Amino acid sequence: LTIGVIGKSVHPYWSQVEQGVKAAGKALGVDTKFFVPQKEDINAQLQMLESFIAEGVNGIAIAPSDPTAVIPTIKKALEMGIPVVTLDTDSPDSGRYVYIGTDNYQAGYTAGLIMKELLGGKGKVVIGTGSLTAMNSLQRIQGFKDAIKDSEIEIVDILNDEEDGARAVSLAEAALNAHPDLDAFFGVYAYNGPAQALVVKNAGKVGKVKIVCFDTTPDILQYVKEGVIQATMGQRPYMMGYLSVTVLYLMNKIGVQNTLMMLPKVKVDGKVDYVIDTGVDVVTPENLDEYLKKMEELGIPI
Amino acid sequence: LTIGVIGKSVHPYWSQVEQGVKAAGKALGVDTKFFVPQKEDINAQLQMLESFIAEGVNGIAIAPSDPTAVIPTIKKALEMGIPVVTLDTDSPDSGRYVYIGTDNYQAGYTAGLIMKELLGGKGKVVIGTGSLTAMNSLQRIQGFKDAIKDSEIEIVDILNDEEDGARAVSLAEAALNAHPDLDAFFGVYAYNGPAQALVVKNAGKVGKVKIVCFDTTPDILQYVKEGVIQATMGQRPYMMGYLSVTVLYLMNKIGVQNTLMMLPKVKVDGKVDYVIDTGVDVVTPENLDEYLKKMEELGIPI
Ligand SMILES: OC[C@H]1O[C@@H](O)[C@H](O)[C@@H](O)[C@@H]1O
Ligand SMILES: OC[C@H]1O[C@@H](O)[C@H](O)[C@@H](O)[C@@H]1O
Repeated sequence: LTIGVIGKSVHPYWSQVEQGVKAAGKALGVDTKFFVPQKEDINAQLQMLESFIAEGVNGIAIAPSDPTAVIPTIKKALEMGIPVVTLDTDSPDSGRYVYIGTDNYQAGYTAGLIMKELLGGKGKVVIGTGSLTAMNSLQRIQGFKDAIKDSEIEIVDILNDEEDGARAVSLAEAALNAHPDLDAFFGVYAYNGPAQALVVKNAGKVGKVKIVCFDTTPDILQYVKEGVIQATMGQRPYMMGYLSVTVLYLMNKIGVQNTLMMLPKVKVDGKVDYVIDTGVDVVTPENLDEYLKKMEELGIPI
Repeated sequence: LTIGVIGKSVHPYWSQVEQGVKAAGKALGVDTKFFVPQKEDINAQLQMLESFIAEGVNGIAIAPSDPTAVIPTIKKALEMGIPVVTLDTDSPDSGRYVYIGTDNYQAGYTAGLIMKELLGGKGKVVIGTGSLTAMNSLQRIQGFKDAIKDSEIEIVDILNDEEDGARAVSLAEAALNAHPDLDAFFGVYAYNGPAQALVVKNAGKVGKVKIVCFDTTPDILQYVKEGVIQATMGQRPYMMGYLSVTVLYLMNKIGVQNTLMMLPKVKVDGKVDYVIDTGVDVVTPENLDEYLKKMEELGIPI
C-alpha cells in the first residue's frame, strides 16, 4: 500500500509531521509519499493532489491552504476510491472523512485570553499569519478576536506572509515602525512567532512588546527561553502525521465505516462529523523545562 | 499475531460478536481465539484467560461476568506485555486500556423512560436478567431504577437466570402466576426478552403485559413484529467484536499510546479513560422495518 500526504510549507513544523508519517508507515508496512511546497502554494498542492490520484495511491491526507479550492479534486479522489482525510487545517465540505489536528478556534481563544492577561485588558496588537485562506489561520484569528472582545485591546493589523520567513520578518519589522506604540504581536503560524521575536529583539523591546504565538520548534523555544516570547500554543504535528497514515491504512484494511466507528465524533449543524483532536501544550518561560521533560517522556524528545 | 476474545454465554448475541471477531481477523491477517461458556461461568472465563496468557496471545478482549474477580489476572496479562480491552461489559479498575460497547447505564435510563411512558408512571414491573455481578447488568438495572425513580411504578422482582434460556422462561412464568396482575416485564439480557414474550403470549396477555428488553436477535425481533414486545434496546455485538480485534491489532503494530489517542476519550473521576460507545438502536414495532433497512445498509443484514 501507498499513502500520500500533502503539507503547506517547508517549515521544520512540517518535518515533525513527516517524521510521524514515516514512523507510522514503517510500523504498519506502508509506503509514504510526502510533499510540501516552499511557501503557501495552492496550485502546487492541487497538482500534487492530482498526481497522487493518477499514481493510484491508496490514501490521501491533505492540509489545504485553501479549503474550497481542493473540493473538486478531493471529490475525484473519493470517486476513484481513494480515502481522504485532512490534517493541520480543515476542508469540511470536501467529503474528507476525518479531520486530524488542533482545535484551531479554541487554540486561538486560549491564546487570546493569555494575551488579554499580559496586556492587562488594553493595548494595540498586530497579527502575523501565513495565510488568509487556510481555515486553520482564520479560526485561530477568529478565536483570538472573540477572546479579547470584552476588552480595550485593539488589533491594528493582520499581516500575511504566505508562509515565508524573510517576508514574515520584514512585515513585522515594518509594522513595528508604523506602530511605535505597539504593545504586542500575535503569531498565528510557526514562522510568525520567531519572526516577531527577532524583530522585537532587534529593536531592543524585549518585554515591552509582548509576543503570544504558535508552535514549539527550536527557534521559538529559544526565544521563550530568552524571555522574548511569553507564551506559545504548541501543537502535536508528529501525531497528526502518524495518525493520518494509521487512519488511512485502516480505511483500506477494514473499510471507511468500520474505521469511523472507532474515532471521536462531533456534531456540526445537527450532523455527525469525525475529529481527532491532537491537543495543544501551552508553553511559557515558566513551564518550558517541564515541557522538554513531558515531550521526551511521551516519545517525541527535544 | 493471535488475538483472544472471551464472551459470557452461548446466546446468538455472542455469535454476532464472534462474526465480528472473525471478520476483523480476516481483514487484518490476524488469528482469533474465541470462547464462551454455556451459561454465566466466571471460573471458566478466568481459566480461559489464564490459558490465553500462557499461550502468549498478543491481545485479549474480555467481557467479564465479574469485574473484580478478573483484576489480578488482567494485571498479570498486562505485566507480561499482552494488551487488554473489555467489551460488552466493563472492569474499570482492571487496568484494561479501552472499553468497547454500549453505554450500559444510559441505555438503562432510556429503557426506564420508555417504560415510564408506556405505564403512565404506574404499575408492577418484574426485571429479568442473567447476572447480578456483571457490570453491564447492574448498570442497565441501576439506570432503569434511576429513570422511574419519581413515578408510582414499582419493581416487584429481580429474577436472575445466569444466562440460561429455560431458566429465563420458568422464572418468568413463575412471576406471572404469583403476579397475574403484572403490568410489565423488563429484560436486561438477550435471553430475557424472548422468554418473557413466550410467557406473555401464552397467558394471552399480548399487549396487557408490557415488555421492554435488550438486543435484536431473531426471536426478540419476531415478537416485536407480533406486538408482543413494545421496545427493545438493540446493541452492536458485531462492531464490538470487530473493533476489539482492530484495537488490539493496532496496539501491537503502532503501540498502546498511539492507538489510544486515536480513540474517543472520557474523563472519569478526574482521570482520562478511553471508551468506544458502539451505540444503541431503540426498536419498536413502529420502526421494525426501518431498523431492518438500516442494518442492511451498514453491512450487517438480517
Ligand atoms: O507556517 C508553518 C505551519 O505553522 C503551523 O502553526 C500551522 O498549523 C500550519 O498550517 C503551517 O503550515
Ligand atoms: O445474555 C446474553 C447477552 O445479552 C446481552 O444483552 C448482554 O450484553 C450480554 O452481556 C449477554 O451475554
